[PDB]
Amino acid sequence: GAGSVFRAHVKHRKGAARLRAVDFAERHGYIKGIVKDIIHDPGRGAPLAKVVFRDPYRFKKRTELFIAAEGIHTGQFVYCGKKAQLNIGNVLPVGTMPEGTIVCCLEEKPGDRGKLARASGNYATVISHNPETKKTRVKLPSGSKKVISSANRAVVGVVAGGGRIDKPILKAGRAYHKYKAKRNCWPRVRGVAMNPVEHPFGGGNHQHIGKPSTIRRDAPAGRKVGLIAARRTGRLRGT
Amino acid sequence: PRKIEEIKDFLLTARRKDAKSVKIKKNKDNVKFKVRCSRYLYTLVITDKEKAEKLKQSLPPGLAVKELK
Amino acid sequence: VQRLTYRRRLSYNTASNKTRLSRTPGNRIVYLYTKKVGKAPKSACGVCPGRLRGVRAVRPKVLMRLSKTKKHVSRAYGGSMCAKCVRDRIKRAFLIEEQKIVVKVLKAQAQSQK
Amino acid sequence: NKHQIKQAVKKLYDIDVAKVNTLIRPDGEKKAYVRLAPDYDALDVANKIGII
Amino acid sequence: AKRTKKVGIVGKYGTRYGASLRKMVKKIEISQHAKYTCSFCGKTKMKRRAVGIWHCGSCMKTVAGGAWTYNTTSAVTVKSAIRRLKELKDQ
RNA sequence: GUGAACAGCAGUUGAACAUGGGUCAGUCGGUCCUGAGAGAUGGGCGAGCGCCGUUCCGAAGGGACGGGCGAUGGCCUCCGUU
RNA sequence: GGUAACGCGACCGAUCCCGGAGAAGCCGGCGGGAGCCCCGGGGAGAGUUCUCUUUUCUUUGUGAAGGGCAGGGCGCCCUGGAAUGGGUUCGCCCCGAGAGAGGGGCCCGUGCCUUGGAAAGCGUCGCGGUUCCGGCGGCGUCCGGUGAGCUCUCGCUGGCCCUUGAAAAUCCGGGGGAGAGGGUGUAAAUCUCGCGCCGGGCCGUACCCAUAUCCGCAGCAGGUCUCCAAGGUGAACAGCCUCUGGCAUGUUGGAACAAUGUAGGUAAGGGAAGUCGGCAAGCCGGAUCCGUAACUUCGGGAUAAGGAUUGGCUCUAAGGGCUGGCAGCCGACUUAGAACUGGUGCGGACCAGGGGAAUCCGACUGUUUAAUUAAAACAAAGCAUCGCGAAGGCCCGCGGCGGGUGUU
Ligand SMILES: [Zn+2]
Repeated sequence: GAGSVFRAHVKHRKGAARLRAVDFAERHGYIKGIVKDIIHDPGRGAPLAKVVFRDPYRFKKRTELFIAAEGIHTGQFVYCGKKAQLNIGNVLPVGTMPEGTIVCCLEEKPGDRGKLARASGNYATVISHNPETKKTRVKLPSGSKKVISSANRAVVGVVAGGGRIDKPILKAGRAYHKYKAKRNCWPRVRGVAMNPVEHPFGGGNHQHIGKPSTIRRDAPAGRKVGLIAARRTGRLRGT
Repeated sequence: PRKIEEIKDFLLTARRKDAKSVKIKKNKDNVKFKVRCSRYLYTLVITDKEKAEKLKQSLPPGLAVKELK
Repeated sequence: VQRLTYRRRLSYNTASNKTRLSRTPGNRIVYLYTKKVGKAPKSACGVCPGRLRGVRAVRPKVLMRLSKTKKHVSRAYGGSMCAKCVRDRIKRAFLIEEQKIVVKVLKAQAQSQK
Repeated sequence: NKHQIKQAVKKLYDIDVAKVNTLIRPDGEKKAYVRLAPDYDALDVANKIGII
Repeated sequence: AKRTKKVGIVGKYGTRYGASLRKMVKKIEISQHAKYTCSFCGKTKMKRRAVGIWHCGSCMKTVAGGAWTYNTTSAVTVKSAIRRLKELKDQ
């Protein structure tokens, strides 16, 4: 597959939740907005919420989409800035907060308005800070510690909607509508049952593999199917 | 269509400039006067025959009077 | 049994096709078109789901034909916000204004001491 | 047009027109229906031009 | 009278999809069907709208909470960590 | 009106042949708009008919409330005026 | 005008800002209002009338447009503060953040009648024009309560989603006061109130919608997108007989009744012993009542396995609204019991379960080689790991910071 079939179907999902534009009011000041209402957005598992601000130069009722945190209510004043206090639901730079702070919607670089760790029940943990040359080590939920230049800003708290994948799938009738809403790649067919003229692992009379599933990283398209550069396999023993 | 209640409003309607043609419907125990204005057909239901006979003489002469059968 | 037929060219069960039954003066049954009716206008607060009374819940193209007092009611914030939320905003206005007066008195005392 | 039929009849024959209703035949010709006022009779204006 | 012996809200499913799986799912299903007490009013009116959202009947105030439950133990520990960091900043 | 051919025989009849009539809207639908999608064009690529894209590197509002100054139509009074 | 929901007749007002309709999933239950049906009496037409029959059937009113009255919903504001806990649904929920008791008030009213409107129309009887004539005259165009009857619309409430159920044109609603108006009257401006006058371009409007007008070489048993849907029998939009409407047996007619073909039934006695193969074919069949094992993921088994009953005529008992512990008047269907009696007859034609115990595979609903295989095939609920932090994971490409994943 290349496209136009396996893509995710996005019709009722309108827009994306972006972080507020940086200025002097986020550099060396703070400003207050209100929480209008929260709603479960289609497509995304985590719900969104309307946060109404105002422009300091203009007079249009602005609004901003943020990820809804766990344990928050509507009709609440949210402060944002460098000089803001420490509470749940507050975006602030990393150089002001101390170490060991559970944050989400983190930026890998200052300017992209929030990319890292903002899915359903995910948060990156700041390990330690560095005052000289503005460095910060942040452990990602995978386990790797990334170095961030401490110019970005991030909200406080975990994302609402945690523990969604703990319960197994009840029935294929629910699964068909869920994957029909998400993306049309649910009838997963085995490559042995597939034809050998298109899929490489097909062919033969009996149902057998007969070839090593490990594959080199340097491989062209069509061949690159399977465990991609598998160091080990089987049951994970220990860590 | 609309109904004129009083005799004075019916006279002021009949003395208008755009009065096309009035008609008289003679059924039992009632005399219905129907004047044809531009927008509505204004009607007057009189249950008293003597008052209707007086009103028929009280019609102005400059109006198309017709007794519908 | 009135085995009726079509009158227009639209043949399918369309949601735009809304008719009603009525008796003709000619002693026969045929449909008549129902006019499209909308909902009552909701207040601009949002916290109160109770819609306003005294306003004809109708298609809003009729509002060009309606009169001024037929559109809006003779009340402050007429046809935009209910009087409960209006007086709640007035109470919040007076309490936050008196709180700002108390903050101004405390700021004057802070400038008097230090 | 329906007003152009009215102006074309009013310029030539000098007669008033109430309304104009037109169709198009399947043979490929337009068929109008000119309504006359009752002061000028249609049979009389046909006898003036000669047709019957 | 006594309706069932030990099966509950999964008893409408019946013989399907195993016993231990339905026994595991039942604890989440009872927890989501049982409404919780609000903090503003206190009445048991918190109705489950969707994932990560809760609607109140009395106060009519949307509260963005957990997916299946209302408040998680992880959220309690996050609130305690925010309290500890606030006290550490205040000194 | 007709009886050359058809209606698996049949026909005076028929969707058969030839001359003519027959569809009338301010109030009925299209016309106005957008959805899935297509697509001109800034820009760039391509020897080449042409290709990517729907804001994407752009000198992107030809619209308008009011004030002043010369001029016209109706005693330049007031308005469409310029 | 009123404490108020709100109303009356016009009752100003820019840029800009805000909000609403537009514009929203499915299902279950309940209530109200209409249409079509049901009945008694009264009228106009006909059939039955060897016999009886107050018998049988056709029929009995009103549009758009303005207003009033019913009748519903009220999460709409006041007098007052309730646990010995109250009002209340088919079900529930609510309540010192304000229940029951009391007064007003807006929203929809398609039900009633009034203007439209009896003039028209439907019949009966007579008078002409031999005819051309919205011809002419008399009478009717009713009196009432109901019903889990069928259909439509509206309102209330709950459940389901790891799925949250569309955008655009359009309009008025709300703050807002820079400006336009004037000196006491025939004031100026302002008019969304009742009016009066003139027009609203262009395109199409005929027929069928199917075993003769669409497609299949054709009067082609095939495919074929939608609306309207009487009475009895009956739980039934199931099956059968009749009402309205349609029809003259579908590329032919007559004659006798050979064998062998096609579709049906009936068959003394045994009852799968024939044949790879109870394959085909046949039996049981519904309702009520009693009653039910092995194994078990305790949910299924199960209608387990099993038994008794199935008419006519004529009675008894039980369950409701209105008015003034109490009496009268209107009453619509169900259930239970008894005797007489029919040639053992009764789900008298239609509808109309085969089970019980074992072995192997696959959980199963579902997709499937148009046209030889529907299954143990696939989709599959669960589990296990591989790579990747946008300077990259994968795919496409001839190219442009190329596109998809990524609205991530
Ligand atoms: Zn609360």
